[PDB]
Amino acid sequence: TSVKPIFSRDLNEAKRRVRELYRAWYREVPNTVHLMQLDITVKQGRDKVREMFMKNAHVTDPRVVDLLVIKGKMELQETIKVWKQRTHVMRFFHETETPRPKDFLSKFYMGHDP
Amino acid sequence: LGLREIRVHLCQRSPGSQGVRDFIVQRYVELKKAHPNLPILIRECSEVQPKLWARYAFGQEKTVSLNNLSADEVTRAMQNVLS
Amino acid sequence: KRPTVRPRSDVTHKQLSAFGEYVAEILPKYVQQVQVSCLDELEICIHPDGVIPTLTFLRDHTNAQFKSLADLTAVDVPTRQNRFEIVYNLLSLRFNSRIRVKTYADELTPIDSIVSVHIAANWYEREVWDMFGVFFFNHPDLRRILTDYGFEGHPFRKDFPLTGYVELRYDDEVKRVVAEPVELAQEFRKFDLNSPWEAFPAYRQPP
Amino acid sequence: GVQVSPSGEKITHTGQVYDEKDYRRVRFVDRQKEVNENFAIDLIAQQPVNEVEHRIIACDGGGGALGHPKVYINLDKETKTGTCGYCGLQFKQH
Amino acid sequence: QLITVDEKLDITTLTGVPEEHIKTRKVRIFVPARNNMQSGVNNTKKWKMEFDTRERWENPLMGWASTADPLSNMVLTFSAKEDAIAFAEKNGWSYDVEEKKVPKPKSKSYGANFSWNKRTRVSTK
Amino acid sequence: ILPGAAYTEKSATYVNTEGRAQQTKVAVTPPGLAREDWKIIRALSEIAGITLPYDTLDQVRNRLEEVSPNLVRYDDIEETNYFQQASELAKLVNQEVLADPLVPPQLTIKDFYMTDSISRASQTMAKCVKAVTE
Amino acid sequence: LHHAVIPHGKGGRSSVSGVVATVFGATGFLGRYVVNHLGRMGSQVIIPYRCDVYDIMHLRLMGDLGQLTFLEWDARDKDSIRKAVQHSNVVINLIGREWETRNFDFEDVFVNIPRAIAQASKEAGVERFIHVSHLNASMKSSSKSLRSKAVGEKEVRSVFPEAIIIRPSDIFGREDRFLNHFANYRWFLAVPLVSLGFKTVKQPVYVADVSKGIVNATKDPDAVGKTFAFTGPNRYLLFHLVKYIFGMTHRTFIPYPLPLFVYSWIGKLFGLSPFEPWTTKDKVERIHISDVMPTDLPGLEDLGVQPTPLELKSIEVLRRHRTYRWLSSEIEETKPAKTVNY
Ligand SMILES: NC(=O)C1=CN([C@@H]2O[C@H](COP(=O)(O)OP(=O)(O)OC[C@H]3O[C@@H](n4cnc5c(N)ncnc54)[C@H](OP(=O)(O)O)[C@@H]3O)[C@@H](O)[C@H]2O)C=CC1
Ligand SMILES: [Zn+2]
Repeated sequence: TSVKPIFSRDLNEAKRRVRELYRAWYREVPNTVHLMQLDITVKQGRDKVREMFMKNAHVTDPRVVDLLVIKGKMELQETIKVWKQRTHVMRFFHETETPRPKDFLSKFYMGHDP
Repeated sequence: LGLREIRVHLCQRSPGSQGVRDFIVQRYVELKKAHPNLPILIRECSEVQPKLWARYAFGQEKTVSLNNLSADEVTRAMQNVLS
Repeated sequence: KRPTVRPRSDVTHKQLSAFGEYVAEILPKYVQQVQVSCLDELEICIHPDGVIPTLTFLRDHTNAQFKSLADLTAVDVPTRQNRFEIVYNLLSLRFNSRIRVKTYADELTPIDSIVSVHIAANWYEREVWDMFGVFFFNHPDLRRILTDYGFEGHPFRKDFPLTGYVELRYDDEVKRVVAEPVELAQEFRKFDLNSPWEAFPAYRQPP
Repeated sequence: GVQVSPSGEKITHTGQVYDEKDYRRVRFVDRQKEVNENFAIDLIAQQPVNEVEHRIIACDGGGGALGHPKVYINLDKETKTGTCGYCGLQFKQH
Repeated sequence: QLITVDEKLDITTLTGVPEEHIKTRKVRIFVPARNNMQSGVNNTKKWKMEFDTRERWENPLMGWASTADPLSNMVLTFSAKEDAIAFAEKNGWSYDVEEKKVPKPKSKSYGANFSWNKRTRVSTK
Repeated sequence: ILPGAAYTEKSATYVNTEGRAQQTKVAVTPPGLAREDWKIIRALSEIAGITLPYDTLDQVRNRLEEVSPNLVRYDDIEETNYFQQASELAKLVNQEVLADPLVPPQLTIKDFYMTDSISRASQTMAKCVKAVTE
Repeated sequence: LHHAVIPHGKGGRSSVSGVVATVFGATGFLGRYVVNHLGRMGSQVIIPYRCDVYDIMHLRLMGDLGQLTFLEWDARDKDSIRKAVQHSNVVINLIGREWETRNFDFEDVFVNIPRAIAQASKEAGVERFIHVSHLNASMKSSSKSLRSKAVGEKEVRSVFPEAIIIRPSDIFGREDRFLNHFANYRWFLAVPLVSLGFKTVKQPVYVADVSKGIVNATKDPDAVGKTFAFTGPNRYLLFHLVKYIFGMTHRTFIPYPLPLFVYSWIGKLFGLSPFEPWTTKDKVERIHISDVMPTDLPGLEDLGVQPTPLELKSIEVLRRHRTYRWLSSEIEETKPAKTVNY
């Protein structure tokens, strides 16, 4: 309560920015896959864009959302230009890490993790 | 199906626990004599809503919320669990 | 006499102390807790909303020609609710004096930029953001300057582990440099070196 | 003073050797496990026990600044012989 | 202007810590115990904040102790318990607090060592 | 044999004589394939159809809350009462104390140093027994 | 169970998995990926090698400090095998060449050596021994390579019972000899095929799926006397498979009929080269052998690996065969091949 705003009067207004940033990515996946020779197809590239958004769909603070949008635009600027190469873009897909299990019994078999 | 052990929670000084604490000093002595092999695992905490947890044959726990129930009102509440 | 203890030129303590008060009553709306240290260096604490008026004043005013921005650092202090204490070191080249200006911030309380006043801030101004996550208003470019293009983090925050959360290695399965969670071969050995005795009684904090 | 373990591997002065069934022995295949053959337990014992006149005798490495910090031993014990803590030298009286 | 926000402050997504270290991790807020070998009390007075210890194993090559987590070495100091709690909740870690254990003032009198009829009489000096 | 973890290797709640629940905290991960004591019973359940409810440790503390609230209260002591009722039920039985002198097992210091699996396995404690008797 | 072998860590580098392994084909094409998946986790891979120390250089990655140990050996010379399979727990034998050399026949690379590795491992006291054959390793076959592997598969098992016989289909990958072969037919104006490629069915499998299968074969408590067949999905028709290779590699496609008797003799000519021949009489027959169905064997799904379709991971290898004006094209513009259950 009683916290100054940052580019957001209320959550709904900040949701428009997120929807503006999503339209910037969806229009951009088909240009990165070609401009830098990625091994993915555009259909599955847009899926990862959507996935990276549902990762942060539970937030409700207007200030936090604006900072998330600000970072996303920076993440988009480094991709609109080829500042970040194939090594960085393919880092989101996690094509090497072993899928960490969820079942307690599988966790119990390997490691001391909770 | 068949009751295996009861356990009761209550506070020391909380007014809500009144009736559970008045219950023990009158009716606890009689009951344990009536059911020698039925552990009534009464436990006394600091701040907690009084409860009457009951344990049955297989994995099964039925509980009540006997908060602000008079001393006699607890007598019927637990007598229900026995029968 | 005392070859070990530093010579103390007390003249420059009076001059700074007079100027700190002069700045205090010529800009009351923002100035908080001006102070002068043993080492004769002035220190002015400013409400974050007054960064532009204070920095613009201390540059243009005839009696305070602080035109050179030495640096724009940031100290993380998790103890205080407003963690990030942005620091501005300034230099005069006219009166041959250095003045520090301090404001507080927070991971959700950005601060107005200064590139309008001091263009030197521009790169320093991102360095704070890249290292501390202190968003700055009205900056032109405002992107990461130091960290990799894919750090989802802010390294200099005290809550960031020293080794980091990710390591880079080369993989033939994918024929490119990949990122995996860090598994150090020898864990960093944190040395508990603090002595249990009051080294400095002049800074005692009663309970 | 190096002794070979039953698996043929060489035991170091710290007493270590890898068991016959340990997989970590692979690193020595086609190479060698270097061990220092000048042990420290044996060499220090071969020195003679010095005899002095006082009941308290100093010990340093010998060169002064090139030795070890200046320490003082007590030689009242007769059943045992006083030992310098830094270097393993020994002292007696009489 | 100002905004109304009743939701608890929550910045877990901004710091960018992996999810594997947000839910599972446990934080301990405590005042470190005085090293009983020494009789100084300066190590105390500052609330600390460690993290739950994790697996450490001998490296197969040298016997060094190797780890798979980055948070183990991190300790943060706070002036008061309340400030530490805000940091823990603010970053989403689970926390448990151990209350301060300050020694109880004791009545030491040199004269009790030499008492005519009490049992405090010290048999030596 | 299902290897567990020692008291220095797992977060566990021990209640002492006063009734004051206290919490161990992990210092070293258990050696080899050993796992936490409560994890084995949870895993052993899942192989069968018993499927114990709680998954991680924090849920087990919730279970301890239901069984006995005092256990989860760390470094807090409950002002127990109602000793009158226990005494009244005690007097009812008609057993007679045996006419044989009662002697504690620990009469001499040599019996102190070996009283548990941990102490028995240690070689320092075995040195003390050798020194005391000799 | 020595305390060192016990697994440790969250899985990755600088970890321990107790998979001390001797891979006898690390320098090759499949061996590169097997070592990677062993070294990506915590495994001390012993890599016997006879090549130059330069050709094994690329393998000094994909493994933490001292998780690799390189030893020299000669297949003819005994007592260099035992020196390498002594302390290992699992021995992975990937030895195999697709042509005869002056010193080594197919008998001496698919039958003799696996026997020497197998006999030297059973006496040494290893727990597992993973062997690789071909899916079309029937005794009643036409290729000289496939028939020899049939005998080696039986001879390996007789000396070393409870072996794991892996039977991959034609493996495709970055530095492979399947997609990099057909794509290289452009240097001749057309792509010769037998019966235009009809009546022949291929079931290619990705290397990483194969290497994941091999790596999980040294963990799963079962699969200690079983025989697998890593085939992968989408049994294409050779005409449709090669037509698709040129679909990704935007070059051309001019198939024409060619009898197998002429197309073998021409292949036999390329086998005379002292260097690695481009084609050989034995490689002609392998490319033109229908792949049996996987019905009567466990396969990948029964082991914990998801087969990866060719369409997904074909552009990674066929990009280098494109030319400018077609290097930036994507997977969308290829009209993928048609599967056939024939
Ligand atoms: N399409 C495929 O790739 C198929 C592969 N397989 C099996 O996969 C395994 C390897 O496949 P791939 O790696 O692609 O074939 P490679 O020829 O690429 O692997 C060759 C490996 O075997 C070693 N090798 C070959 N001959 C000898 C020899 N006479 N003495 C010692 N070492 C030798 C090579 O060592 P150097 O590097 O010194 O030659 C190299 O390490 C083989 O067993 C093969 O049968 C199964 C079905 C099909
Ligand atoms: Zn000495």
